Amino acid sequence: VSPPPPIADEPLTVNTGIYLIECYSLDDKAETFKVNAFLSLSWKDRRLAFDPVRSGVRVKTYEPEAIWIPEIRFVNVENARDADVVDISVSPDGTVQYLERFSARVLSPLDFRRYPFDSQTLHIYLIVRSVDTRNIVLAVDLEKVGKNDDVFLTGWDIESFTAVVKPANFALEDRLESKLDYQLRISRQYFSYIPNIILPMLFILFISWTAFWSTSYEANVTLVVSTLIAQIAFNILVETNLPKTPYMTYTGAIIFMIYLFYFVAVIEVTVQHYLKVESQPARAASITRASRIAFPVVFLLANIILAFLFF
Amino acid sequence: VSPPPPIADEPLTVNTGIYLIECYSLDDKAETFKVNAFLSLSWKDRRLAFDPVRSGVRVKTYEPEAIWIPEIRFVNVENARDADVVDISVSPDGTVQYLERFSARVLSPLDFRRYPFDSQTLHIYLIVRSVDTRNIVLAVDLEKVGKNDDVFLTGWDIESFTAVVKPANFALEDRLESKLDYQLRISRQYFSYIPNIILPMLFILFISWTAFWSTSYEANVTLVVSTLIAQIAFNILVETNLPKTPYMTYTGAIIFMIYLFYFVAVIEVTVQHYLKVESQPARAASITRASRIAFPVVFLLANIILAFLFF
Amino acid sequence: VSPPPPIADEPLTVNTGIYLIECYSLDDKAETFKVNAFLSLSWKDRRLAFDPVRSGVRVKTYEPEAIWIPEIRFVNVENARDADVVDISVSPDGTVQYLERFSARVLSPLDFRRYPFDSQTLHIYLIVRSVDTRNIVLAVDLEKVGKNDDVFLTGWDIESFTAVVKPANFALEDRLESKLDYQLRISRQYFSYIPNIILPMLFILFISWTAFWSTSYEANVTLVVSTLIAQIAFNILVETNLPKTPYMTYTGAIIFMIYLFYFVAVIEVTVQHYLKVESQPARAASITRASRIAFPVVFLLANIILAFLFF
Amino acid sequence: VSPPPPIADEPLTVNTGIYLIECYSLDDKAETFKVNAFLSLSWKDRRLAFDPVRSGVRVKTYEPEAIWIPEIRFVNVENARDADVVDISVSPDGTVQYLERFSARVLSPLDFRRYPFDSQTLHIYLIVRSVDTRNIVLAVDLEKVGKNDDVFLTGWDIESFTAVVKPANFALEDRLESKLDYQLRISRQYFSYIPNIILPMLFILFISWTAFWSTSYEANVTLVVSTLIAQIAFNILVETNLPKTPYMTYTGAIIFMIYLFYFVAVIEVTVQHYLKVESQPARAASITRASRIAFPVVFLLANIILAFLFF
Amino acid sequence: VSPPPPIADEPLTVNTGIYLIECYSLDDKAETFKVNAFLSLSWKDRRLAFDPVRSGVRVKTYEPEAIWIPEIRFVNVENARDADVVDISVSPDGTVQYLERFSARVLSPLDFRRYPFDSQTLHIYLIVRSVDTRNIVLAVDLEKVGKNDDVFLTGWDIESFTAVVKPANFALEDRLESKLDYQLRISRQYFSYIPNIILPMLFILFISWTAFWSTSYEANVTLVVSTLIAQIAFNILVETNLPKTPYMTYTGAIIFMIYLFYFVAVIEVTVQHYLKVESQPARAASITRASRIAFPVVFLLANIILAFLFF
Ligand SMILES: CC(C)c1cccc(C(C)C)c1O
Ligand SMILES: CC(C)c1cccc(C(C)C)c1O
Ligand SMILES: CC(C)c1cccc(C(C)C)c1O
Ligand SMILES: CC(C)c1cccc(C(C)C)c1O
Ligand SMILES: [Cl-]
Ligand SMILES: [Cl-]
Ligand SMILES: [Cl-]
Ligand SMILES: [Cl-]
Ligand SMILES: [Cl-]
Ligand SMILES: [Cl-]
Ligand SMILES: [Cl-]
Ligand code: NA
Ligand code: NA
Ligand code: NA
Ligand code: NA
Ligand code: NA
Ligand code: NA
Repeated sequence: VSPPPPIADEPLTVNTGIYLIECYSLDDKAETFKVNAFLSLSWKDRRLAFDPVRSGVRVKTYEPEAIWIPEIRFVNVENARDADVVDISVSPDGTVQYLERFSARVLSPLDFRRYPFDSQTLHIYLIVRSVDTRNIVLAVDLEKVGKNDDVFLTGWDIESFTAVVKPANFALEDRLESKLDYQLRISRQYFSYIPNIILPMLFILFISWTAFWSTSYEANVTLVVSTLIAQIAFNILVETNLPKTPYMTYTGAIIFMIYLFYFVAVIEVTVQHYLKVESQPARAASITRASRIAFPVVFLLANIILAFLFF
Repeated sequence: VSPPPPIADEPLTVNTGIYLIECYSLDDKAETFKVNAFLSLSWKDRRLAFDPVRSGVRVKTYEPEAIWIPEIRFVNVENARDADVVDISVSPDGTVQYLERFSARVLSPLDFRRYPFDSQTLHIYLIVRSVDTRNIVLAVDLEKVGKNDDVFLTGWDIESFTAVVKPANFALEDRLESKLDYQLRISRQYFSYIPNIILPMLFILFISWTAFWSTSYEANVTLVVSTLIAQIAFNILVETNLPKTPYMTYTGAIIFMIYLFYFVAVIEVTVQHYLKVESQPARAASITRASRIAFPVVFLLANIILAFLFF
Repeated sequence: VSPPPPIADEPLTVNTGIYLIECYSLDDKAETFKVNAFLSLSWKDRRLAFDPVRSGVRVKTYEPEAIWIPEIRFVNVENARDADVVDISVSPDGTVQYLERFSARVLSPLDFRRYPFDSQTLHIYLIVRSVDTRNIVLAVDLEKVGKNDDVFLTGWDIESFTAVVKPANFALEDRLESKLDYQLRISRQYFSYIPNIILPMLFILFISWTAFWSTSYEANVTLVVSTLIAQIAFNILVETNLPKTPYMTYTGAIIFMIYLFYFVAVIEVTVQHYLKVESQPARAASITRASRIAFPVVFLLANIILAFLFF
Repeated sequence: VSPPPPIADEPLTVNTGIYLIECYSLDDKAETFKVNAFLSLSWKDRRLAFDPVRSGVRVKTYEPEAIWIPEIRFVNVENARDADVVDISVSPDGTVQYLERFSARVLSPLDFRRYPFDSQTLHIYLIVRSVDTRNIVLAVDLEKVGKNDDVFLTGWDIESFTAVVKPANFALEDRLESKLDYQLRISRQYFSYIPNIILPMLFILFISWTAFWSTSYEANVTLVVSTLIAQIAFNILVETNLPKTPYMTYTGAIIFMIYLFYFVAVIEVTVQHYLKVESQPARAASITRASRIAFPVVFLLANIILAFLFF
Repeated sequence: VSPPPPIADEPLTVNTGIYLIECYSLDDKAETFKVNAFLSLSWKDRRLAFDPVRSGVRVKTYEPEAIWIPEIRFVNVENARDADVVDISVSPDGTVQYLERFSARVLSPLDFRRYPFDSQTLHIYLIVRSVDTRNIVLAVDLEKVGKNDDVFLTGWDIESFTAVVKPANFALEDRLESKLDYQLRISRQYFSYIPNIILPMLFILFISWTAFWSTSYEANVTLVVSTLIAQIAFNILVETNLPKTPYMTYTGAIIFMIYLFYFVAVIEVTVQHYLKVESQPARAASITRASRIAFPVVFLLANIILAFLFF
């Protein structure tokens, strides 16, 4: 089978539509997501025209192998989609209505700068390559673009699923390509981060600050070094769920800042002890008393500055 | 092959049934489970009718390709099910009895609010899309819905496997869809959580409380900070088996509460030491003596309040 | 093709045999194992009979598609087996001899009560379904049941591979089903558990007991709390290799018992220190001297009691 | 179908091209990467020649099965590529233009000597085996070698994608084999390693150095041994993302050097305490004061020496 | 198609050869490895003979379906191999030359007794089952056995790839089977184990030994118990890469021995402190001074004894 012949010199228009049934497995580290959807296609093939009076039926059903079907592929997939043709229906004028249900692992890059208070635009790029006989162009049938109400992406809020109606038509290896951008806007459910990571980090940080009400070096060393070990466990825990970015993320900046605070508290603890040994407890007492206010105040201001830069 | 033609303008009823052979791999983090079952379908095709006295046979066997079979799919599957047709049998009136065995990975959301004392209703949604010729509707043959006695879901108790007999009939992309809800009611086997997680957590908490019978700051700091590190290990261990929820879970609340108790015990330990250094051991002794009763009493009351709110 | 017709009203006997080539991946947490074996089938089809004299051949070879073959399935598989037909041979009387080589992931539940000094009976359930035309029944050809001498299941000893010769005949979805039970008896290689888990746990427990020869609270607190952290690491290590059971396991009981012993040693350490501070070292010295004998004696007796209850 | 017959005794030239659509999953431990690309092939088949005047067409389209296509494979793949033929086009002189889209998991060894500041040359080896009738040889059509602008390999910078235009011809089992080398030059995005691993390691090392301003053996032991435990966590964290190399890596050298520094600081801490006990604090004070300068100076010089040897 | 008929009563000889293209994923815990190779087969089929003068051709090419091909399988594979026929060529006398490229996951047991200074012999077992018409026997064409120069197994040195030329001919389920053993000799690149595991273990052990130059029980307890925790981290790290063996490994013996040394050092530390409290520092001083020599000497001798027993 060859493609439909043109009436004039016009390109063949393939109307497309994606209807999302399921969204699952948004892997942050891998920058992938899995999708289960309907792919709807429509184009005119005059060669397929029929008289319903003679044929006995008002719509004709076909098997994919029986007729010409445009080779539509996804740009940003790991492997080619797993597809099952649901229906192929030809109307008397030769208007073909193709419908398949597919599943695919989509590659879509993420912006982690504001993580975990971040939002993403996931893309599904539909493409068609023009044949040597006639040029093929993609179009969006908005009445056939949507998502199921139930569609839940664990840990995310689905804002919208829309398509950029104008295809990107460009040459690639001496032939025309027609590319459509289907965009799924999502925002992270930051809730869990607060009681599970943020608040535990603060509690252990405040525990380390009790060293500012102690003159016992051995106890102070235990407090600061032990809380530092607990903090490292949280840093590893957090970083394992993120990919290695060539930029600073909000979480990353906070983690880095906390290390500085632990480092400076060791300096304070060390300085205070050195003075007490040098028989200067009056000078050490001045530093500690200052540390009691300075550490929370600088912690609060540094965080305001960070939140300002990132948001 | 085309669908059976109607006698009048009635829709074509497909009687369904799912008989569970196996249930395995209930992944809490992924909110998925695997199933191995029988799918039974039944509908009337008058074109397939015959006379038993003339044919000599009471039942006719067919190959799937030989006759029309309705395209039945699962809504909440990762990939389309792996299926093997077991038998196709036609009765003299043209009643078709189809049976396949399939395996599938089902996406079903879980409510972790009461975890590990939660119960769940897992769903298997059966769907059929109507054809241009006639509308297809789903039905439940209760005599063909069930599960094998051996069916064991590791760490769960299977309460019941039933179907909501009334299908959800709705339009989707200008065609009728008929959806059936199969519900598998399960309850978590909480036994293991008690000796493996709950009791260890209490033991380490009680060890931290021995600091209320000590005047040794260095020792107290060691007790509270070391037990805190052991608690963190349990918290990480527990939370790794759960997904990130946009709500508080029972376990989450408990873990948060324990952090507060560790934080308050550091305050007590710090306050007591500050007073002893300020040459006020009488005041410190009053606080410690109070702490010995206050901490267990507030721990017990806070837990009663929590259990009340969640159950 | 239809099934062989009966001479009288007798059922169709399918003689079966499984010959194990490989056993691998016994996943305890998943309660699964992989198997690579030969499945041998044999039945009489009178339609396939011939005279060896006029044919010139003593045997005829066929392609699966050419003749009727019984649809034999495994009950307890994840997905349907991956099979390759090795040979199909017909004798003059029409006795068919079928042979395939298959690989499959088998679901078989395990009893962890005596872990890691446990033994298991793994099952492979063979099943055939009857047809309207006739009743199909399974049988065991003992001369065709076995295993390769090389068959090694990593961490297990293979005791025996036998079949329960009488099939279980029952109705399922208004048709008779013939089920055969192939049982593989295995016993765990407990060797490694002794130097890698059991002995390390004892060594760290004995290190905690050196606190009974010390009056130094700070040192005692360090000993008991640090060894407790090492034990927790071993507990996590062990429990990660086991599924969550609704019953107590031997290992679980031991782990629980060790927690009690650590808890009681903290009480002793705390009590002893409280008395020394209260200017009662004579009373503390009596308790500590008693603890030196009491702890090992109660540890040994509790273990004898546990081993008695489980074995 | 047989291969095109030679005009004289010349080998058959197959012009190749690879156009990268996607690059993902560069696994360092596994030394693999996944690729989604276009494979373009071109060769002359005189048997397929035609007159454009008589036929009325300027280009003929064929199905893969209809004509002879060279068996082109990849040398360094896990499994054979997943390929879908996009188009086959013949020009009047019989010049065939084949295009497929494939996905493949490529095995390419990496040099970890300068990690995490390393660069790699990933290879895709294309191969063809000569047939009994004629010798096949590969060529590069540079106009058909490229990559999509969007092509992003998470954590890497893509420098260039080129092909070594002269094939590596050789005999394998008495047949000519023409092999092409497609090279993808990449360089690691080392940014994240600085705040996430390098700077934390320095901070904990500097914390251990505060022991040079303390006379308290107990506190010194705590400082050095606790920071050592934090460093081992980072060492394990780092080494888990790398395979076991038969050579020293930059990172591994640094990790080893840090262990020596921790070891030497324990010697200092031990020596200082031994002298204070031997009533020689003046001698100990000399060593500590020296250590305060010696440790940072030797640390800085050793690092310059290391960076010099590796870069 | 049926097998070639014999001239007399001789068995049909199938000459085999395996040429390794790639070796990857040697999983120690799973005792598996992946292979990508050429499988070459050769046998005589007199029915396929022709005259090279009359036919004008020296060689005839065939499609697998066109002629009889022996069913050759691998014994020790997970699933049946993924194969692609490269070429089938017949010479005038009817000598068939078959070549396929395959990929497979091979199950081959490993001896961990000398780990990580161990060597292995990996096996690939080729098998053929005799047909009822005649017996099939395997042979090795040494000119077609080999490996690619590039073949790299990460962390291993490939010593040799040879075949045991005499097949093992035996009866299995009332038919003859011919089995060939292809052996791949490999040795572990033990380099990395020295700086990454062995030397860190020694450094932390030597740190624990500084307790023999200290009279401070609290500090000693901290040194020995903290270094013990670091050792446990390395033990877990090591043993996670190994399967559970029914024998002692070199590594396992060393790890066990180190536990004893830590246990004995706790006894020393405890004894020394007990004496100092009992006002016997002179006796304690004698024990530590002895320990300073005894511990390194016994450590060195025990290791020589161990290395002797294992190598
Ligand atoms: C998640 C699970 C292992 C767990 C953690 C913490 C507390 C509890 C109960 C008390 C809710 C619990 O069972
Ligand atoms: C998991 C396994 C290695 C284990 C842990 C703890 C105790 C035992 C026996 C003695 C029950 C044991 O073998
Ligand atoms: C691999 C990586 C995370 C890393 C670890 C340790 C040291 C270095 C530098 C100093 C070379 C490093 O970048
Ligand atoms: C796991 C392996 C690399 C290893 C660990 C511990 C000890 C050794 C030697 C000394 C036997 C060792 O080779
Ligand atoms: Cl696709
Ligand atoms: Cl489905
Ligand atoms: Cl099966
Ligand atoms: Cl390939
Ligand atoms: Cl050559
Ligand atoms: Cl050649
Ligand atoms: Cl195979
Ligand atoms: Na088509
Ligand atoms: Na301490
Ligand atoms: Na059909
Ligand atoms: Na059949
Ligand atoms: Na072809
Ligand atoms: Na064949």
